[PDB]
Amino acid sequence: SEFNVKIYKLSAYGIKPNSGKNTTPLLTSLLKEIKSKTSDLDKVIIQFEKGRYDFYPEGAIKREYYISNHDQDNPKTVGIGIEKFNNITLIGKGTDLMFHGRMLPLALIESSNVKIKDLNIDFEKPQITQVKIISNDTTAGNIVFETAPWVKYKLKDSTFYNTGEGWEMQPTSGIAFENGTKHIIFNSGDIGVGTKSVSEVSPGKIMAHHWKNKKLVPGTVIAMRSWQRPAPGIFVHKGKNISFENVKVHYAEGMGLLAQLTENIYMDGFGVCLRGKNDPRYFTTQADATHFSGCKGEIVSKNGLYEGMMDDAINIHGTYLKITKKLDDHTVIANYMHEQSYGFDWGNIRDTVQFIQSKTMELWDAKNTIASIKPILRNSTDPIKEFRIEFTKALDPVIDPSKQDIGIENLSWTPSVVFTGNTIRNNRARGALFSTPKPTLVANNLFDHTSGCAILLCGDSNGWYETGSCRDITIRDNKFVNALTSMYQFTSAIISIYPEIPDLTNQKKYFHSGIRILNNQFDTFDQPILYAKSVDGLVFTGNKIQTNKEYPAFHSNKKRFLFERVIGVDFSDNKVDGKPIEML
Repeated sequence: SEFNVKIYKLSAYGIKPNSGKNTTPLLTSLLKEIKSKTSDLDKVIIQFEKGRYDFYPEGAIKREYYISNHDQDNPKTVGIGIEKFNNITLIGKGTDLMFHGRMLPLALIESSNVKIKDLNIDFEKPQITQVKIISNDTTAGNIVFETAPWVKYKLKDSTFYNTGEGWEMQPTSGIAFENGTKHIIFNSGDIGVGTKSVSEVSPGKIMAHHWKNKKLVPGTVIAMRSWQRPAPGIFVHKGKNISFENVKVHYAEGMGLLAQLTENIYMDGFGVCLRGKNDPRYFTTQADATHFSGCKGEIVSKNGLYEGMMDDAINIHGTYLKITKKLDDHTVIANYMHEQSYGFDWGNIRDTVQFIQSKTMELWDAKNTIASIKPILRNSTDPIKEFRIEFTKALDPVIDPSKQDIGIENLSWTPSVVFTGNTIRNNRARGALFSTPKPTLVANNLFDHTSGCAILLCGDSNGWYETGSCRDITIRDNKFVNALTSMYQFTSAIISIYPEIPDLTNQKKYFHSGIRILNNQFDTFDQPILYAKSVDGLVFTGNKIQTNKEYPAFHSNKKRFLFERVIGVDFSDNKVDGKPIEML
């Protein structure tokens, strides 16, 4: 008021570091009061000190949230709820926010001009279980594994459970890592784990009686997990002008940062990573580091570190609805198709939409405009699965769900992207997924031993229902070091342009266009550099390919360049081991 900013040092308001008390009910009561006073014009700062603050489920808010690309288990146990609260900055000074149990650490809901700064999010007991191979008898298939120090397990009926505060989970798969390098072991990917038929040798030494894998040599560290992903580390819904400066998420039961329906996002020094060379842990998030579902405006993600995640560093995409019924020339019923992306809005009046022929992944050039959109809900308390959309223009009768499978992309909720000077390494699946028609720069990044392919441009309106016909994308001045040591969906080359197209031989229209790959360095042991399916306009120029033998060549695709349904190729000034490689 008489202050430009009101700054609350948290310690002046009964919230101290290293107290080991439950900070949840306190920060919750305090933010509720600061909000009930501060006007929308009013600028607020919440300030944490050097040290550790522990949050537990007790006294947390219970919100029903629908979160793109996550399990829809409700309610969510929310540690810090920033809801309908503007011009607010949470800052720390090497601050460690430590969570317990199954929680959503930080939720930013329907808030504008929120900045989060110099703060670190972690759980004490990750649902991921770290173990070390002690002995592997390849003949008998007996493996003895050592639980890491922080791990509290429980055997019942010869079954290995990992535990924390109010939770107990049996791991079903894992990722294996090289000792030391923390790389993912060559040709491993997702592997089965011996959590069935087990018995305790000695405390934290577990004998797996039926586990056969010649690759899990003594010393191998294994991140045992399930497929569960009920809550991200930071969830952002319907934000405008959101900032993250020097914020690290070290683990969460879900994605590091999941932002949806949010209009501008600025990230300098974001990390989903380990605490350095001394971190005993090999693993970070249970899913994607950073994920942006149906965002718009400008996304800047720069100078970040992403390591050891159970998925990609960044995935930027929309959701295709599937048309289930045409009511008239102007009105359709359209549906959310996937179990992990439903329950949140899809569009607003005046949004630009285009339609897609799901089976051949072909766009109709005829765009439209949403005139009306209302979710269809049989009971008050039902999640959004189904909309009734009205368009301003009338639909060509070729757009009838009873003739073929038809999808809708919202071209209005598409962000532009700057993804520069980041480091991605030692992570499961791909490095980076980009699915946006809007201009996209991917520059001066380091892809250091990603398990799968460095970059994936992929759309699909049949299985995952994730939009992404790309139209404008420069991948320049990057460094790709020994990518693709392991196979995962779509991992055909270091850079894979792989849309999911059920019927490619009958496709007439190219799905992706305007892709530029210039002045990159590829350090590789294998052959595949670029795979490209359904592209019109593909520039590959001034790139440098440097061979090494750090691992054996193995990929089924033995071609540096593999094109399927690709026109518009421009290919000059490229080299392999300093020798020119020309098309002509």
